[PDB]
Amino acid sequence: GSHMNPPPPETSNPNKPKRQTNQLQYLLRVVLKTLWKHQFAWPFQQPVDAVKLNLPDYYKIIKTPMDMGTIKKRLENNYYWNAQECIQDFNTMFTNCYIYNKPGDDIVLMAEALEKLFLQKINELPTEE
Ligand SMILES: OCCn1cc(Br)cn1
Repeated sequence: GSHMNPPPPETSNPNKPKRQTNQLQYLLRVVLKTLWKHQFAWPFQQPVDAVKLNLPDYYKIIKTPMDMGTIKKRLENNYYWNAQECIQDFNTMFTNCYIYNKPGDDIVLMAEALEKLFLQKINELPTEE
């Protein structure tokens, strides 16, 4: 894409130790599956393209970007060592939205709907075997 967008977050690195856990399997098969297909998912399914959206200040304000497209790749490509890393990526994505946008903007209402579902699913994250 454009040189004026930053490179996306890392999704592949052979030097980083990887593991499959039952919790990470739940994050892919239950949590991401649930949020990905939601009516309000589409703004979150890829990195924010600040050029196409005409938001030249976006990456001046958001220095820790994350999106569900990146999380999906991280889960599908077994990038994580634990569930906490992935949960943190979801929380970063929601906080980016809340920091950049005004309360009650449509995108914030959309994030809030996804977050409510996320919270319900994380409350049922299974005990690690
Ligand atoms: O200011 C950073 C580069 N940039 C320009 C537009 Br439009 C979007 N990103």
